[PDB]
Amino acid sequence: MPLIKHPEVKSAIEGIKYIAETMKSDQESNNAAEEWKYVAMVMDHILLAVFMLVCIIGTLAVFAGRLIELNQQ
Amino acid sequence: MLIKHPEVKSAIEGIKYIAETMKSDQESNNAAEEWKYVAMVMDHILLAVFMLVCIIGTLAVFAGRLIELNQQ
Amino acid sequence: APEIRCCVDAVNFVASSTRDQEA
Repeated sequence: MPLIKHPEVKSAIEGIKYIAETMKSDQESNNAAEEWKYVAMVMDHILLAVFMLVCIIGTLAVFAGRLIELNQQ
Repeated sequence: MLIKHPEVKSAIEGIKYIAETMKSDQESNNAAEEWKYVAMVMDHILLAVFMLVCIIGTLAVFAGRLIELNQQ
Repeated sequence: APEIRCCVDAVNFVASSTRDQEA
């Protein structure tokens, strides 16, 4: 992560400026949204690794002692 | 079912590009909507087909014995 | 003339935004 100033031309010019500033603010807000999205993706990756590790650890440690004891006796 | 500044020429080309972009989007949407129409037609046919089969199979399962019991 | 330059820059900006979204 010539001078043709007229009440309808000025509206068009001002509205074109408004359109540009509108998509400027939209781009800024969108980028601020992708920042949080990147954050959520990073926690997704970290917790994927953590949860697979805990799944392996729970599949092992619950059954480890009684399996090695049966291997020995 | 004569004002040849680069900025002005770039603005002209950008407006043209905007129009061609929206045209291409409309052209893609038309064929997407054609496929949607085909799927909608298939759903209208299959609704009637499935309700008909729902009635017909139930009747075929049960009437063969219910009519025999009515005759008995 | 400055008023024309400002709207020219605005039009260029809204063209570049569309090019960004198409990439």
